[PDB]
Amino acid sequence: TTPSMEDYIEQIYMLIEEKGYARVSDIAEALAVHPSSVTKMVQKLDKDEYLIYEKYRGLVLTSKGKKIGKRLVYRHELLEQFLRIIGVDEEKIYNDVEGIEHHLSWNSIDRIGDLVQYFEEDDARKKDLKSIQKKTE
Amino acid sequence: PSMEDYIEQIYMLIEEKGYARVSDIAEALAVHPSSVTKMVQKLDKDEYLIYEKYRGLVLTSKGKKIGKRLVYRHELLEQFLRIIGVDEEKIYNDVEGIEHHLSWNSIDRIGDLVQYFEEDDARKKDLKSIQKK
Ligand SMILES: [Mn+2]
Ligand SMILES: [Mn+2]
Ligand SMILES: [Mn+2]
Ligand SMILES: [Mn+2]
Repeated sequence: TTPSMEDYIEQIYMLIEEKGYARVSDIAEALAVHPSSVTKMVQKLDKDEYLIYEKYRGLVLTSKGKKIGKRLVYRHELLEQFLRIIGVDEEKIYNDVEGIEHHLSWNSIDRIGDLVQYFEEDDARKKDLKSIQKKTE
Repeated sequence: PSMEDYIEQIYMLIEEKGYARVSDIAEALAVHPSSVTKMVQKLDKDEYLIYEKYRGLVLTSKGKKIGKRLVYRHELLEQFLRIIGVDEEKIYNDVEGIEHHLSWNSIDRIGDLVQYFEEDDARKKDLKSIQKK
């Protein structure tokens, strides 16, 4: 799976979890691309069996597509929580996550997963971390 | 991203051999020499380095400033992933991939994280605990 493919899958998954479906035009708007670019990537996803570009129903995900989408949306959310927890400006989080989510091994993602749990488990740890952020003196 | 990789490698080559040859850059980044030459022309125009008559490529004060920074970012990210327990064999490839898509704000916060764990070994142990759980 290429990085741009992961973005589409992430996007289609979220659209269905919200509107209950995913239209080519909704995808092009969300990723800010021309519908032809979308249609092209869709056929590839259809051939790789992540979804079906069916008639009447439209864009439907296969078990394989729901499995991957679920993991990709989870990956994105975990990375956001991660940056948020260590004190990154909120306005800079989405852009950083969108860029790095694709270049991280599941191994790293799981380790980031334990770190997040590490800080959520004891608030006293967050305070210690934030205190070190004031050691810039 | 790719332009940053170049600046990153060039800096390291000079901090090692004391200079950087086109051939050495092509090999480090596993690319064709014709491809490296094209990038060198751009970096030169942008005033990061300079092709000197008989000295190969030399970095300007700007190139040195940027390069030192990119090597630091790379090393910091490596220690970070190592500290939280990532398989050492998978560290280099992840850092190479993510280093270009991280704001300095993010880098600075990660630097504080590494420092957090470094000042108390008890913390690394608690983190290692959750891993087993
Ligand atoms: Mn993305
Ligand atoms: Mn994402
Ligand atoms: Mn890189
Ligand atoms: Mn690097």
